Amino acid sequence: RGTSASLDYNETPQTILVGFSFASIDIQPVTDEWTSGQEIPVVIVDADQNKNSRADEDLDLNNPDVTLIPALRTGDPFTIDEGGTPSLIFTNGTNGDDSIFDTGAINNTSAGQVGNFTLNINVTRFSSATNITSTESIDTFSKRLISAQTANSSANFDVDFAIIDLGSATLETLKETVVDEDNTAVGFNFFNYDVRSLGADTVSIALLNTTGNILPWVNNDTRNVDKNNAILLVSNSTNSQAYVDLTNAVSDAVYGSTNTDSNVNIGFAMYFTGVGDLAAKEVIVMDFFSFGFTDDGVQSSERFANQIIRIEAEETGDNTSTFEGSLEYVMVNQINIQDAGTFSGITPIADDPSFIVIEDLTDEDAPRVNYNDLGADGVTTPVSDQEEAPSHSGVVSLNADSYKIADTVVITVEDLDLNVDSDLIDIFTVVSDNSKATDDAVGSATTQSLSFGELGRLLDVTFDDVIWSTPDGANNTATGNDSDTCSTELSNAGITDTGLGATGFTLVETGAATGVFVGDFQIPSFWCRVSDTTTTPYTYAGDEETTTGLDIEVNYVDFRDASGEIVEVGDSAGVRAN
Amino acid sequence: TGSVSLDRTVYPVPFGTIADSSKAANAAPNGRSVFPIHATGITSTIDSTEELPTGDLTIHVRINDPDFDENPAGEDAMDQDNALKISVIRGSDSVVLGYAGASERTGKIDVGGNNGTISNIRSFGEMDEIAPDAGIFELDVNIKFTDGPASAQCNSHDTLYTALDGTTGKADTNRFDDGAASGQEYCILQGDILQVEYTDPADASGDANTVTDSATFDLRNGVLQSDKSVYIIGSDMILTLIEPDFDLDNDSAETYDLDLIEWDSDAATTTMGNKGVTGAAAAFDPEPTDFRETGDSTGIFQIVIEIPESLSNDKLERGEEIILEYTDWGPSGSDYVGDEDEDVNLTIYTS
Amino acid sequence: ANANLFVSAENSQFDNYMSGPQVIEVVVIDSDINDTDEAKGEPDVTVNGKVLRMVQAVDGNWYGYFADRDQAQIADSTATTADSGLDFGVFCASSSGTAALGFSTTETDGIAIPITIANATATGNGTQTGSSSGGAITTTCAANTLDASTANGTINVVREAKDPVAASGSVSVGQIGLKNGTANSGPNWPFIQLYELNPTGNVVVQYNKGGGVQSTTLTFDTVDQFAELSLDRTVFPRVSQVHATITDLWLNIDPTDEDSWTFATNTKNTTSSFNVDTFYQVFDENGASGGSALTLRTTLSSLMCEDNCVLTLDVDAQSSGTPVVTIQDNGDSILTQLNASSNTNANNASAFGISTETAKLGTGSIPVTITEQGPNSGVFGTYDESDKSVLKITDNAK
Repeated sequence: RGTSASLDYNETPQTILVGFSFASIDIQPVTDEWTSGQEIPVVIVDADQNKNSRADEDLDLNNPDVTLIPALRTGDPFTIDEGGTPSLIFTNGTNGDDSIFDTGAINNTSAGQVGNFTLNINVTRFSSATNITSTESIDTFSKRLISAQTANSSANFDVDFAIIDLGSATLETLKETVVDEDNTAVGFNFFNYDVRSLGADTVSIALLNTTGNILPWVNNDTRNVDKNNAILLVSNSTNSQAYVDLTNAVSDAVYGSTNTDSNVNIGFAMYFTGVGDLAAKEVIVMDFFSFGFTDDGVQSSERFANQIIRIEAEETGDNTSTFEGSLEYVMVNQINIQDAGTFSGITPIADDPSFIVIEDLTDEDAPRVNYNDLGADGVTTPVSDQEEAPSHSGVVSLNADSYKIADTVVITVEDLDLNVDSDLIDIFTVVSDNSKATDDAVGSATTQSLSFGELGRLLDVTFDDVIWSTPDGANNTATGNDSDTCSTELSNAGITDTGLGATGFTLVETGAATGVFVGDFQIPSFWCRVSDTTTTPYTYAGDEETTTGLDIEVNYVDFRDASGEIVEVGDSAGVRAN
Repeated sequence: TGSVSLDRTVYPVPFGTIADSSKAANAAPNGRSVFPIHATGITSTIDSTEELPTGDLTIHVRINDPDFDENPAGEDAMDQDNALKISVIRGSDSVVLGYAGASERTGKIDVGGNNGTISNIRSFGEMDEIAPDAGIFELDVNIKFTDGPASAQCNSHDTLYTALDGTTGKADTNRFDDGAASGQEYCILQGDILQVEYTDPADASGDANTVTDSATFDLRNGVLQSDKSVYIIGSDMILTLIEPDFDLDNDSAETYDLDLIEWDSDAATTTMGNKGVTGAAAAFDPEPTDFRETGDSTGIFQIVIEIPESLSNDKLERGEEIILEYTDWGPSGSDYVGDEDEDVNLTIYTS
Repeated sequence: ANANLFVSAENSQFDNYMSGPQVIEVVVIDSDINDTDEAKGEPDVTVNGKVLRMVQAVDGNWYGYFADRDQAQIADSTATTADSGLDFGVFCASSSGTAALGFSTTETDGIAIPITIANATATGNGTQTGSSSGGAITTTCAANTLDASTANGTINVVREAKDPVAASGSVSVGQIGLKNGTANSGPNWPFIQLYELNPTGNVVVQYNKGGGVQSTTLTFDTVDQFAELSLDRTVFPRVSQVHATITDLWLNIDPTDEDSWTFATNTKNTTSSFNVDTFYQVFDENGASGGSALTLRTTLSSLMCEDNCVLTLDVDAQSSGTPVVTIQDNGDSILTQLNASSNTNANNASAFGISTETAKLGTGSIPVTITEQGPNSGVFGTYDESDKSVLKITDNAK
């Protein structure tokens, strides 16, 4: 900084001064509150990233010449620096016939995922006859392993493997992120890797457990001490950048070891195809994500979400040092929390990333994006912005106070937290499965029994404080006064609206990101009462009853109220006759 | 010159589950540190489903030192090694729970604030700026019921200890750097003192300084009340419980099991929860499913109950006497949660 | 310039932008040189100050075709079989113009001629397939290269070229000297002149005539800010046609023909080998074969695609068990029900595929086809001229 050069044409010299620029980052919320399923812009202004006045530049992770990238973090991800500065070596050779890279497969079986890692090395014609060794460094906030080498691109040169030693990290270090997935009420593990900088065709990644040294590595034949050394995560994938769901076998393998966790050392092994050359700098990213709750999930200490998010912002113009990005988050509800789809659905690395919120995030816990910066005074000083992510209290209403037979009844739910996507209309549907406690209710067939109630239930409709359900299953054999069962008793009256599931009732969001859901159906003349709700399937009465003179109610369960706690709300109305 | 401030001036005394004691099974606390549900719901001996889950105090510590705000628009941390000390003192004797300021380390509780090597002691870890431009730093630390000076009062606890070190063990040596005296146990009593001291490495004069805040542990007796005396059958009643014992965390709204309350009448005697007589839980239709705070720091819990028609296939009469009973394990009388009990009552009528 | 000079990229709607491997047609229409039996002088036409060589056609109009050098090379590398996908034919050096075409092309970065190489020498015979990275073209082409060619007309990016004026009396072929003037099946016409252009920079086309010059300026940049999809309605009843319209400047590769694109859109095909992909001219605008299906998924980054070259579809969004949308044959595609078992019906979108291309467009992997509404419009649709969409709502939809 401060030094210059001098260029001269036409006997008029001009200085070329070198200087640094102060950066500014600021999240810009479109309206007063950042709610679920809304994209808001993130803007960075740093002239130090505008390295070309005639081109528009992107902050790509994979490019070593982009020195800084914005990052957002929640909970405790397991990044590649979790045990301090790693150690990396590249190698040429071939997989052994007993190697997990040649025998394993991703089929959720110990036979496929769990093995040991053996290889034969031929680096005798390599420079100085040693495996390529690297100088390692780690970004403060973006967590990117940058390895410096001597650039080789010759037709002779080629590498096949990469072995990383993750510093001091052991299974104790890993187990504080990765969950059991068998002894947790709701738990999912995810692995995020980016090795685009290597220009490989196929990649395979395995986690290594051992009581010895990750480096130097030893095959099973020399060291006959451990039953297994490798756990397979990805096998011969064609994507250099992916965000994958780990199988149960991986979580079963991590907790399966009989040895105490402190003695076992952990590390990464990789297999490549088509890496013909190495540049002076290459980047590697590898993380573990975890999502879920434990026990009831009612207490805050019992809910967890571990993830890191990187923003690859884009230059607005050619010579505008302004870089533009967006964030969006999905607030978890009782339905999507049970599905691994919602957690694997987010995009962790992008110009427009998304991240999961397990509860209300305000004050010190508000999501914040950090940007490490080189200032005009020459010292490295980060800049950051945060924005709160509140939860909303839901209301449910019924359009009229009194209904008559065959009147349209319209149900609306005003919960902003139920909007999970800003581009698409959000829809919730009724469950038809006689083997689950969430039958003829709006929710999910997947369910669990917890303190607050049933986890797969979001909305249902009742006559006289009893679930309005169709007489189907195994417990519908009661005939009542006569010898006709309640199901055929309804059919003789021409009624097809036997319950809420049979009207085709669905909750449909009015707009793409309105946060208001509407459904409708028509009141029937007759209905079949549920005798006992404590059995699955329900036990139905033997005689149909008129709906006239009975109250109608709708019940909504908010998984997240204004404080992030479970509460149930409702509305009522009266069915009349003339 | 820095300042340090604690979350609250007064704190509830924390408790534990039956899994903490090695004592033989019993239908009563029997001098253990547990908070059982009402007796009418207890099945033979006390088992995991018949007491409130483990009650661990969570406190928040804030240090207001602008000198650690190097970055005026960016995150910072209090990086000064072991600059914060958290200790529990009872008269002369003291116990130091841990340090903050340095990278987090597995360690043990210190007895008497006396131990030669500071590396042996638990470190809570580096604190974090509440906002990029705030200049204020916060720590969250969890205090269990076993953390304090050794005393004779707690010999009744056949305590199994949570191993702070890497090892798995239930001995006092695993959690404390010094073993307890024979016939004594480590515990918190009513009237104990919680202090935090901050060692500001640069004060207004440019030298070291020590600033401190203090708080007390205490137990109070509960007040149980309703919106009105007389209710029509099938109407909704608002039920309110004032137990300051239960505001363990200020930041969150705490949830407590509804089985704590007793319903006894001519119709039936029941706990109004999942442990009541068959079909009693559905007969009340609670909203929400159980007690809940009316804000982050109120110590006031509310529940909405529907007056039943028929509790146990027996229908209620007009003017019937109804008694609501709550057993406050940990009254003003008790020294620890367990020990003595006090019963608080409410009477309500059908019209 | 709208008096005598016409350039394809001149569109007010898209603000004169051009992007990707697309070819640009320059046409001169003037009454001074419109005769075809007299040897009038070639009109003087330049792009960024470099000469564009113009061939006369039977309509008395002068034609020339150009493209960016690196984009032609990168796109040509995808065309693994000849005259299919984005084939520019064979890449020759600037010096090769005299020996191959019969006239000088020295103020160009390179030329693309529609032949095939029989004798794949290192020097004297050009490059068939192009470079995935691009760069300078150095391989030359000679007269003996043309005669040895075993398949003429291998260019697939220009398919609708007017006939070169014939050799009568003083007049040569195309009035400038083409060695073989059979259009779209011969070795010389059409041909693309390659120019090195500046991304985010202007491109200027000029015509110099007596009494003043006509100019047209174009921008060479990514065009995802002009791309969008529109549906015909908001709410769809049970056996409706789903009429989807795509407008994208990038998708109009051919300036003279109707461009056809085919997509693998099934986002829930989870087979490890499967990927969402894009294919070029798997069909015609009249629903014929029109060539093989060649992968473009890993090359779209290098062809200036910014999130705007990919179509994906989810038939059952809420996973209710009843699929809302299915696919059907129409007049601009050849779709076949590969699972013809009685156990399935026409509501199974995963039971349709393309018969000739089953590796990547087989059973599952819902193939979707779009066709250009006009030779040089940039507006695509799933409807055909009988109003039969590819996408239809299922009969049992909820």
